[PDB]
Amino acid sequence: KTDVYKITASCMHLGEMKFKQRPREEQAEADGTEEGERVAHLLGVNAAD
Amino acid sequence: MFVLEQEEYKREGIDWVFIDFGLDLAACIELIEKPMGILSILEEESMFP
Repeated sequence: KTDVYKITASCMHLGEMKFKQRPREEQAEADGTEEGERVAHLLGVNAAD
Repeated sequence: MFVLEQEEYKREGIDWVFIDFGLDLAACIELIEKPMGILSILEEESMFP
């Protein structure tokens, strides 16, 4: 019950990951964590990975 | 050990004044005036009897 909803709802969660322009190269890293954490936990994938 | 860590630091946008340490050796690996130089003369000439 919880598991199908856990995998289903991260697909709302993922589009929050707001990359920002840091023009020294253009390699952006995204401004936060919570955005992708609420993805990570519902999956149990290595949070550092 | 001095530079690469900083090449990301300067991009992060963190309060970090850059640290130069004055240890460079780039100007010997390839030729300033024409790329390779010696190798190209060395190669092209050899066939000339």
